[PDB]
Amino acid sequence: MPVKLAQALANPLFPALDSALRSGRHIGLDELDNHAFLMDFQEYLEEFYARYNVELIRAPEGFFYLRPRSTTLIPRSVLSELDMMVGKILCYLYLSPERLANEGIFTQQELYDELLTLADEAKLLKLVNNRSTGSDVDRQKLQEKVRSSLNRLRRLGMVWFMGHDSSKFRITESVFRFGADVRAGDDPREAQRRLIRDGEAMPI
Amino acid sequence: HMPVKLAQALANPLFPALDSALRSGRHIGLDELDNHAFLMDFQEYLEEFYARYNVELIRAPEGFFYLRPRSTTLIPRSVLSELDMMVGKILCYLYLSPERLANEGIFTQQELYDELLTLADEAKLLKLSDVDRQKLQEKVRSSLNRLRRLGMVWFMGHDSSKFRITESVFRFGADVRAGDDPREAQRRLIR
Amino acid sequence: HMPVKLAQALANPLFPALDSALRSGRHIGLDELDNHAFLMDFQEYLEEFYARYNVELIRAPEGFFYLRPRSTTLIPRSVLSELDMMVGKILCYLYLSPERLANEGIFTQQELYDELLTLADEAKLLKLVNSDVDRQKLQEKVRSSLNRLRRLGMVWFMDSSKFRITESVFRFGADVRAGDDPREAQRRLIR
Amino acid sequence: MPVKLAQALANPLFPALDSALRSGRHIGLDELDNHAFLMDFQEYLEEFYARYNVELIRAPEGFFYLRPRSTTLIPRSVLSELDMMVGKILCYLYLSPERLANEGIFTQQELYDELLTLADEAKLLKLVNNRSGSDVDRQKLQEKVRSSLNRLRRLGMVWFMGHDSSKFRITESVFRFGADVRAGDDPREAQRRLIRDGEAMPI
Amino acid sequence: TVPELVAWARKNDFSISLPVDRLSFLLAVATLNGMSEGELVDAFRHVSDAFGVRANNAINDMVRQRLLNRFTSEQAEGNAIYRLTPLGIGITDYYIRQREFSTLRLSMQLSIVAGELKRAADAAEEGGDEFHWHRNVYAPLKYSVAEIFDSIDLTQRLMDEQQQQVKDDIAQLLNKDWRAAISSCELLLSETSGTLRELQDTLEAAGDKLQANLLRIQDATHFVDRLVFDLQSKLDRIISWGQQSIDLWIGYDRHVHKFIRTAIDMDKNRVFAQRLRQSVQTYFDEPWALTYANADRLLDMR
Amino acid sequence: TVPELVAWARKNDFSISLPVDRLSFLLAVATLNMSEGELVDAFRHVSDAFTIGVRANNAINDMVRQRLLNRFTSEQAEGNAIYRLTPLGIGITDYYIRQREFSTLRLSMQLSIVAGELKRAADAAEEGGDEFHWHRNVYAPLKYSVAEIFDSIDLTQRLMDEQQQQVKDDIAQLLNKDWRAAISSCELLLSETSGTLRELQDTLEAAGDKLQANLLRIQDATMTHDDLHFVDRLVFDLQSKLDRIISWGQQSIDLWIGYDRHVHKFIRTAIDMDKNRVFAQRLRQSVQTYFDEPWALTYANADRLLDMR
Repeated sequence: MPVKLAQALANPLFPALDSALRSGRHIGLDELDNHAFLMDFQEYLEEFYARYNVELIRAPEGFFYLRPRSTTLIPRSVLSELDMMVGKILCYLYLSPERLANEGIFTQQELYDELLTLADEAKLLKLVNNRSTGSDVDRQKLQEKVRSSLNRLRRLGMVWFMGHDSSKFRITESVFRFGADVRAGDDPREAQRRLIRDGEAMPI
Repeated sequence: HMPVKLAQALANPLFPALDSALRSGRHIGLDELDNHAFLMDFQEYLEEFYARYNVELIRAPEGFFYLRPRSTTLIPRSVLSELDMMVGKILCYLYLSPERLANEGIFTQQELYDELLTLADEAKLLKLSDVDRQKLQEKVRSSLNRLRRLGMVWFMGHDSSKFRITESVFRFGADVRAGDDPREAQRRLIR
Repeated sequence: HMPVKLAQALANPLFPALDSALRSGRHIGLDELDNHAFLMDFQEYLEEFYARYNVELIRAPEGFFYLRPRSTTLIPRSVLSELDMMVGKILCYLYLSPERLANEGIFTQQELYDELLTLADEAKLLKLVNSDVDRQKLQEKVRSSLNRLRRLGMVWFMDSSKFRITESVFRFGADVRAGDDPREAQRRLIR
Repeated sequence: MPVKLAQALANPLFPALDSALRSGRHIGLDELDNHAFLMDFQEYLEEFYARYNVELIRAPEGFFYLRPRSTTLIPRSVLSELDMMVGKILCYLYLSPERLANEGIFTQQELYDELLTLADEAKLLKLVNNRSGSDVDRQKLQEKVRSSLNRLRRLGMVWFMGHDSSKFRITESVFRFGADVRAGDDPREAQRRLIRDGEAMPI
Repeated sequence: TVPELVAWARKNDFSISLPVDRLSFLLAVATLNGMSEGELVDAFRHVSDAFGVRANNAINDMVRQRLLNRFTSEQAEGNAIYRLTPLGIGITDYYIRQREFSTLRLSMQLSIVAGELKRAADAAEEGGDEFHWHRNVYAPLKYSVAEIFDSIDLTQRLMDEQQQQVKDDIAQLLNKDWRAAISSCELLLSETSGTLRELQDTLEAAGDKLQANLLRIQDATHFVDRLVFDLQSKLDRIISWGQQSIDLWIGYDRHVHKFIRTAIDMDKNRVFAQRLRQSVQTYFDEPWALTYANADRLLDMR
Repeated sequence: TVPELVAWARKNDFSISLPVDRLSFLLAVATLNMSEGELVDAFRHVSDAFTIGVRANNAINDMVRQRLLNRFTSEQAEGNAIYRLTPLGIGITDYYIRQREFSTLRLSMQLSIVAGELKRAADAAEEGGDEFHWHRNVYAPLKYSVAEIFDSIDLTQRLMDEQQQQVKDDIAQLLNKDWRAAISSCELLLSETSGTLRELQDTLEAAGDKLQANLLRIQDATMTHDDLHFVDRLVFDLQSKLDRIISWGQQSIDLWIGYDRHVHKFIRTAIDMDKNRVFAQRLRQSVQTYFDEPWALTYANADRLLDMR
């Protein structure tokens, strides 16, 4: 085993970061200790993980994540379409001037609003309840679900909450991943067939 | 700095795979040889490696390894249902019965269920009707799987019909008084 | 100051009811004797008196008196309807005719009407009311012109069916050209 | 003829004032020159009008007016119930604190409001049209109150302000609308006495 | 221009909607000012109670109506803070503030102004680069003198509020104690007449001095003259409505004495008033009409 | 007291209702500003720029109940009345009309004027005297000059605040138009208002202590006499006002440095990486279009460690 790899496995950071990483946490500039760690020990940390049949990736926007592979030792999971909307949007907010008054902090509401704006309120409902029209109770499940998927996308390291409550939060470069299908200027179908091959995504 | 024998363990082929399973709660018992021997060969350093995740790599008296999460555990934790644990304790009762030496290790889903309805009370079992009785067998049937991913058991051939019990099942084992029948104590622990 | 005879006038027993009637637009004829003569007597004075109220006391050539309001009159002023004046103009044409010297002073509402449809245009006549229903309105409207005129000293009723015409009616008389037959001039004023 | 009377017939006010009086204008504190005139010669002008069978009256509240006798040379007329109401209310507002803020000046609206308050809106309309809550009828009632208000301006009740009819004062003269009441008494007895003295008439 | 402003006003939708709730709340807020988002919510709590989704409704629309300025602050409780805007300040002020008028106040103001305007006139003449022209001549006019002038226009417009008060006080005093309140109301009257007198004596006192130094500047001066003019106009408009108000107040004085003399001195028990009204409804039970001399007008020709 | 005032409010039904219309009307009335006729000519130009007589007397009347508008009845006048604005009409009108007062020269002149008024007040506070000496020499220039000038500086701040919020909004829409284009501009608006917000706070702290110190000599002089409770309450309140001012004035700076920092960060992340703004637009297209062909991201997710009980 190479010196530098071992020296990497020894840093006090490793066990916890490693745990995160294997639970699908994306790692943004927002954790300096960690991100820095990965910056330092990358080339070796890469191998270390490869042994588990998973790639250690640094997205072009600088963040790191584990991208399980065809053969993977560490089980792989996928996000729900709802989470994906929640995310894509999250990336939009990350890229809007809305933020600039907001000083980086958004709300449960701001999200939810921009969401029903840009999405299809109707099908977006058809996820929650398979057939329901204009319902009200069903417009709460859309909110609760949308909270859930925002919570989950926190585990994942997309988004940091603020304070003791769940009401206000903020956004990591990590969300740019929701934009993979489009990042490369391309027919979204092509680029999707591409990401499906490379382990970035799965069809539904 | 890191040990040379730890470094040496980590680069073993078995390791990554095993790391995953231990960390999944699996118990490595004798029935998995390459693994189990590999563990004995490294206990000294591995036991140190897993304690940086604040989890202890523990080896039973009957000689099977497992990772017991501390309160401060840096590894994600989870827990088995009141059912999963009734099932496990029962699997230990089987492992201790003569029925296993006759059957030469092999049991059927049924025998599990039957032993279940006996040593415990049928009330709280269902509490967790004829549809309610099928649910039970579907959730015990699910218990066997949770417990097989944990190395408490192995499925025989093309199906889940018949299954073998590992020695790791001793984890669900009652407190034996040193010179007593592991049966009595073990059905008392089932009550 | 005010002059002796003036005071003497205002103290005359007649003065009040006459003052009232002058100021009412009445013309004091010879048919009111006590009054007429009262008036002749004090004319020099009452003339100025009424000048204070901005009105001229006037005696027509034919020798009757009336109050003629200046523009600046301090005395409320009203005006006669076009139909009042028509009726007055005709009571003059009648006062002149031979018919009067025969009837021995007296005319009927009737003749007053007939000579109105005759010596004037029926058109504007009925036009002013609004037809058999408008003709009666015309008749009744003349009757009530007659009335405004009696109050003015132009007529005396004899019952309102029959009446006498005064000399005061020469107010409604045309411009006499110095010995033209008044008839011609008068139906010219009417036309 | 009395020296003083002659003195007042020869004053530069007399004629105008006389026509006014003879027309029913009640003469208040509001016209200084006039009122001071009627004050100075009051005794005599009393007699001069006497001659026409009419009394020159000074109500206790200070104003003057001509009251036709039973026999008057000067003909006499009588207000309509509507003119009466509108008057009574002219008085009310003369006596209200509502006046103190207005600085002496009211408006057509105000009067109309107060009037529908106190009056019976239902019979007050019966005046306008024999039987009617109609909306046209509610304008007619307004046009009428306007009219009655004009009249009562001629009568000396009210001064109109400026070039328009909207804004107007009120005058002591208005007390006259309350005589039935002003001496505390049965209304019925006081009416019967007001008819006697030729203050009023029955309707 | 003149009609165009309105068209600027319907373009941005500037609307002050202040029912008794939103205003009482604004008033609590300006009571606590003498802050952050939670604070605002606690406030709104005390508001709703005195009578949470309605709290955020309120706050939101209070910022849409630009009564309120808001900043994102992290450390702060709720991640937001709230200050009243110059607008919120004005509205809140008028109510929450004791505006207590004194002549002393007016004189005090006048002094400062005679000083700044003297400095500005003397300096105005002695000639300069455009520092000696902007700093010493113009700035004291635009910033100091005009400003205090609008302080004097404010002070006056407050005095007005006092008059209107004096009028209501006299109205309800009379309405309750009737003949009693007289001495009191004669007092309120005499007094506010005196008060208006001194205000005027003082204004005229310093009126022509300020006008004449303003003039020395006018001569010795474009944007600086267009200033001097408008300051002249504001000093004239001021002295003007300043005498006008005396006259109009006598127009109250006189007339209120006429209400005493007329409406009170002649019904003391205010019985006549009641009776009069009872009679107004009871009228149509037994109807009667007044009579008048109605002469015959003098009929005429045409 | 605190609930009780609220009880004072609903008692007088103080309500200010000024939808876009009444407001535009008040602003016009303020643009010409008189009398009642003029007021109604005005209400004509206003009703028209959008039943005139009645809605005009209605407007006028709820103008005088809400104490937006004082009134005096003048018969000599067209309409038979005249209408001034109450301090309230004024404040509201002022806000939307008055130009910005941002001039450091103005604040300089104001602080000079307070320096004098305060200094004198102090000399005269410590030179003793009758009641008159104090109401005229100490108390007035405190209550009448100094505290009012303080409220004026307080206004200059709370206006400055609204200017910030404007610059924030400008920067927002400028990046929303020209993206990587609008950078130079948003870096001017950002470093310009960090300059202004510096000078206005240098001045306040500069003349900050001098003022306080003199405020103190006075407080000091109050100490010997027991009749002066009014000069005490005032000098305290006055000191407070000056503190509240310098505090918040130091604080608006720290908040604006927050803003500025985080806008440089936006530039570094959101724009420096997507220079033609393309990525974003395409993001949108992909957000509405998503359900036509869905796909989901993948993430490493390990099997949790099962423990017992």
